[PDB]
Amino acid sequence: VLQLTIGNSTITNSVVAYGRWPEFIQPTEPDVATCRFYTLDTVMWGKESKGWWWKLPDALRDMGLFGQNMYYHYLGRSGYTVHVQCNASKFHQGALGVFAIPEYCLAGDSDKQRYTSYANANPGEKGGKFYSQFNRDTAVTSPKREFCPVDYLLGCGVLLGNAFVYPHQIINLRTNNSATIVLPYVNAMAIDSMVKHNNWGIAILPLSPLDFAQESSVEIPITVTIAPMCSEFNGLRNVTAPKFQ
Amino acid sequence: QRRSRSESTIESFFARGACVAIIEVDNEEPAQKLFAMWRITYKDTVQLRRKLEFFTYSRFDMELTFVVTANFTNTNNGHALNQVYQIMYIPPGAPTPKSWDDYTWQTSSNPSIFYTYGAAPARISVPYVGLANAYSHFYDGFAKVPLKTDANDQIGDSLYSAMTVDDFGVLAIRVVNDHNPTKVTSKVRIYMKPKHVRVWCPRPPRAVPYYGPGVDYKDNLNPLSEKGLTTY
Amino acid sequence: GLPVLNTPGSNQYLTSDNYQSPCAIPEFDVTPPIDIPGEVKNMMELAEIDTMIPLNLENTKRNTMDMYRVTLSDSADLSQPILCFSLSPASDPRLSHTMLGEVLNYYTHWAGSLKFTFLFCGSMMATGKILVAYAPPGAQPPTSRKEAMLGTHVIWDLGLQSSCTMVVPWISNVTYRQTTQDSFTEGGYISMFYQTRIVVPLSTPKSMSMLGFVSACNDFSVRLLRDTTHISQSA
Amino acid sequence: GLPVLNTPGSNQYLTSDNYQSPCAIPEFDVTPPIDIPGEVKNMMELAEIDTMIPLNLENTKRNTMDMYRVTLSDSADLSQPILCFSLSPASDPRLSHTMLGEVLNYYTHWAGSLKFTFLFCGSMMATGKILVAYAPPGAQPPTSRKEAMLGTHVIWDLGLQSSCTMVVPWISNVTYRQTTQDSFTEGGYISMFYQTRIVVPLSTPKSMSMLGFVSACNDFSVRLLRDTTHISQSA
Amino acid sequence: FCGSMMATGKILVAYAPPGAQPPTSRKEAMLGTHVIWDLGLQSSCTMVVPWISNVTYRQT
Ligand SMILES: CCCCCCCCCCCCC/C=C/[C@H](O)[C@H](N)CO
Repeated sequence: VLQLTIGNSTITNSVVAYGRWPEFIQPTEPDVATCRFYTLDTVMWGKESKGWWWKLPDALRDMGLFGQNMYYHYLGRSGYTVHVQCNASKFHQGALGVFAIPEYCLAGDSDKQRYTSYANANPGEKGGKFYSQFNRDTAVTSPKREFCPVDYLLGCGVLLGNAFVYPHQIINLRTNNSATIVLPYVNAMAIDSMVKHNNWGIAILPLSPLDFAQESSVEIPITVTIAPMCSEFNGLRNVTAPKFQ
Repeated sequence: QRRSRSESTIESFFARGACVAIIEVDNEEPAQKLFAMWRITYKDTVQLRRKLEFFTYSRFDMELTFVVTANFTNTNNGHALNQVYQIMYIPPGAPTPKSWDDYTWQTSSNPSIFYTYGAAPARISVPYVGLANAYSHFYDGFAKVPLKTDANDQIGDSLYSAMTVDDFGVLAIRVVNDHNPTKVTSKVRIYMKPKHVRVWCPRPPRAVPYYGPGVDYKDNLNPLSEKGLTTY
Repeated sequence: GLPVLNTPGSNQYLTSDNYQSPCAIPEFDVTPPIDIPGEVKNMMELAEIDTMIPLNLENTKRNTMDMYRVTLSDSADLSQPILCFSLSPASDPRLSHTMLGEVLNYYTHWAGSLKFTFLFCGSMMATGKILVAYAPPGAQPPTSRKEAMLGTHVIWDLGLQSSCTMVVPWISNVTYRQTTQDSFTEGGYISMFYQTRIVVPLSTPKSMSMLGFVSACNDFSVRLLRDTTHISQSA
Repeated sequence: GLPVLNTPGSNQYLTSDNYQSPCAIPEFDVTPPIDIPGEVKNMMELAEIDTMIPLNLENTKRNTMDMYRVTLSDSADLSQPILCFSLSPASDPRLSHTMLGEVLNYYTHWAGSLKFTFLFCGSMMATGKILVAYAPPGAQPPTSRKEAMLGTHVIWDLGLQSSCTMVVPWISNVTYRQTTQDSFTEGGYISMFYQTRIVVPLSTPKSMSMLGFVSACNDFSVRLLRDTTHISQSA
Repeated sequence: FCGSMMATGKILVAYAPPGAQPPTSRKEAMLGTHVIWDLGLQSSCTMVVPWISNVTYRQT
């Protein structure tokens, strides 16, 4: 609706998660190097798309100096401002539910429990995608150790309809083309490791299927832009180099 | 406004004692269960687990109540004198019993309860013993990160959503009495009551059967039942 | 010492009692709390949160993402209703598994006004009027617009506002209703009809989907905590 | 007499309870105390006392007097570290059996800053610089000086001062760490490197020995008393 | 933007101070100063390039 300027990045309803604005608690605080909007890779919303999911701060691990501070320091905390952009014409119809889940633990694909690997559990800016059904992994010799989120189960054994208990925003193409959620730092500790722990999960679900006129196939872009807010790090040491394979 | 919400409060919602574990302890001539070690958690049962997982973070003082029920096993006319059960709390790091008469039962610094059968169920209270500022029902992360310089993938391999292997220790339950000529089998049921409960970040309730200590789901993934669209 | 008399009930364990107990870890320095966002002080706070309704529970649509979508169209039969469901916020299949219903299924009694928010997710070039009606119990469940008209109702213009809030006020013979199917504490019915039609121009989707959300109002209250039937454990 | 209700827990013996008991020797004239030197009011007072570290635990050196001596030399490889050990003051073999570690192994949780004092026991004609580094957990354990440099560190000139105090401040995600090996409450690493070298003149020993001591600071605290695993009894 | 009123879109307009590679991709231009411009809402966008220079004056 109005100008949204952070650092050196400006974006032309916005919901504050849990009514709490990001806030600070000698932590290293880059007021400019990290407090800015980083744009994730655009995804394509089609008529056969089940959904998308990203993990924060994992999605910003390779975003400018924020990732460098995240890997160099031991433990850091950061709020976020997520902005989802999806522009469509008056003749397009659809709705996206954008949910910011605290501790968005997801279910695996194998009978073995909690067997998902770090590489698969931390996809980065590409994120992942939900599925209509639960596909059980059958590669016993070389298990994929990847999540198997289910659209209507939200990937966590709960019903999608109740996901609105989480902070949420609905992009309904007939009325609005963008959503904005301001997430504070949510954790059981005032500050925690970012490389191993993800504080937030952004799930975008097509509540209503996309459609345009009488066209058989229609696809429109969705772009996610995340701004770290009041991010502070502590425990400076040699750089961490996670094995992503 | 005259109808109140005194019973919908978080304290009232958890003010009931929920069974979290059943432990079998047998006394017989010394492959055997003369002492049973049970790891402390509410995830062995679904009801209290589901109630707690309504939220993401919690902070509560616990109250444990032990109900012991003993019975004979194929006794003809062999009988036993009233038994005393030792329930010893072993926090992470402390030595664990290897037998029912091990030195660890001395309980020099490990708290223990000696319960006499036929008496009232043994009740004690525990404060908030969390390392962090609140309990984490859901942990979206690992405890180890696999690094490029790791010699093998197993160095950094860790269970997803697992924080610590030894969360809060175990309870070791034995029968202090020596073996009677006839076997006696007892079940100790542990009932956990949260108190002074505080919760944060509400979550939708579980809709499908639990499968393990995590959010994993395996079966019965079609909860909703058939109903007509325009049928009242 | 002091003469005492053991009253009946002694040596019993009532799981709902509130008695002081010895501390197994005395002089423990508990970790102090912090101001974590999202603190919840009442369970009815969760019920007040609107959550989507599985309005459509057909055999080929339930337990999917299609169970939350109700199809509207310009070719629909304007005489027949769009959707119909009883006002049972804990036993009705469409409301039982909602967050409100989930909280209610932990209690035996409920009392308060409900709030149903219907969101139209069609094109901005689609317009129409929808009649959303609540009928208190006692009479025939409205099978026609001429009947649903007679009960409480609201007209919702799709073009102007994409969301409509139908508030169902608390009207009950009893002070509390049961969270279980009971014809004595029956709550009423909710129905939807086409007031005029859905009108769309050319090059526009002629079929659209609407979503439903249910929430509790500030007057809502529950009573007599119990065990939910939704979660079960193999023994 | 007075009606009473026996609450659950009656007739139980909790070894950690604090109840009044009858005196078996009433009216006993206990011997009065005297002002004996060395009164201890807290167990953390003992932990605050510096005690030598078994830094060297090789097969042919452990459980001897050589396990407390770390050999320094002018002929040493300046690229390799002198000594390296994890910051686990109760589970690490080099710190577990220290007085600090002994006190910790009676508790489940610990929190506070540590203090490592390294004493050089060479000739007064020997000079050199030693880099003592603490690396918080999360990254690769420093295998080189260029890496350990990046973490907390101090440079220690042997010629000027024969002892150096490396203080490891309390930096933890959790308010308390466990006294048991746990990757979630991992504390970090401590490493030592040759900043320049050890330089000695002629007629001087070219090989020397350094000693290590560990202590707790005033901010140190422990929690959840437990039984130590160090002492065992044959049953 | 001089298109139809039925056309909508977002444009990322970025200024990158000198020193690094000229942005050949959105992932790079994102890292510098930038503004997002919604065509449907506003038909004109103002990208202000602030004065950031080592020297007090630049040559023409
Ligand atoms: C004989 C004396 C018995 C002493 C028993 C002390 C046991 C201490 C356990 C306290 C907490 C256990 C249950 C609460 C923790 C929850 O599982 C959290 N959500 C952890 O994820």
